Amino acid sequence: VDFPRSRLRFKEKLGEGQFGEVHLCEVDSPQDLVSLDFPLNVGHPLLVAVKILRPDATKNARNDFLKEVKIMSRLKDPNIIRLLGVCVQDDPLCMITDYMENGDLNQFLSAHQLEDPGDPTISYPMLLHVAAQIASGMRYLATLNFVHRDLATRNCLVGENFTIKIADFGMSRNLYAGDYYRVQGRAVLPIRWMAWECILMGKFTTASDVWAFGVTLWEVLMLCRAQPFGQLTDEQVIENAGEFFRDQGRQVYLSRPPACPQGLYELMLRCWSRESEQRPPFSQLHRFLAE
Ligand SMILES: O=C(Cc1cccc(C#Cc2cccnc2)c1)Nc1cccc(C(F)(F)F)c1
Repeated sequence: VDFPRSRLRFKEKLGEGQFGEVHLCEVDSPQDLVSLDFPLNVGHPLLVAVKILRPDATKNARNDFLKEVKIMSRLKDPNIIRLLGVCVQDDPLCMITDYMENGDLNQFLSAHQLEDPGDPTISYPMLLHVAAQIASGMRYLATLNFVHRDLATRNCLVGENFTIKIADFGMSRNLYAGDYYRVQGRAVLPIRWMAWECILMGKFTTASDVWAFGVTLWEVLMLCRAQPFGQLTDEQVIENAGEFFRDQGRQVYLSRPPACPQGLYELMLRCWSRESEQRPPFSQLHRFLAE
């Protein structure tokens, strides 16, 4: 049974995508809608984000939208985006999720400086808290044997009090076009976040998600101040994968961020182990970061 679409009132656009755009909507007097799937605290109207399939969508776009509903219906964790409701029995097709009022994590961290017109700062423990939450969400996806394939701060959302949820906004956003390697007729690839075996073999696993987490953790500790391997070309990043394969000590790594102690950097390096099996599981990464 659908969420009652009439209870949504459009406020503004937040973003757009390959098979739907995301609108900020208001829900008046939401108390009668509360359920195991639809939580509420309560500025008395509830704000939600709604991804909507517009009227001129291609058949291919509609199919991808309906499959995204199915994929997201799997997701049941405090640090993963969740479907509060859907409207799919008639058009327009809608996915309803929590409004994450501080937007994507990359833009959020880019707007802060590490604790030494106001001046937004973030503390080192809070950075660790951000990182721990990402690891907790990934720990959950690992239990589902669900491979994310595009973990990065651009795909994470920030709510109140530095709460984090992992999401997936796809690979077509102009804002982050430089984070993907495009060859005509091939899958688009986030190569600067990809494990060497992914670059060479095009297959993604939980272990390559762990590598991408290492790069995401590096982003967080950089406060997103620069692109991974930013002074290298896409081609050099791809060649670096070859050097991991050959294992003659000529592969290169992301450097230690200014805000990152050597002990935490050693954890990053463990995420970038040549051998998939030597990379720490997310349960271990989460324990380290939280404790
Ligand atoms: O995350 C999405 C896309 C999507 C769908 C519906 C709503 C929103 C939003 C939003 C928003 C934006 C700003 C502020 N507040 C909220 C985003 N898909 C998806 C597909 C497969 C796997 C995953 C997973 F595993 F990463 F969680 C996620």
